Amino acid sequence: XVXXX
Repeated sequence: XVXXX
């Protein structure tokens, strides 16, 4: 967290 957490 869409950084890819």
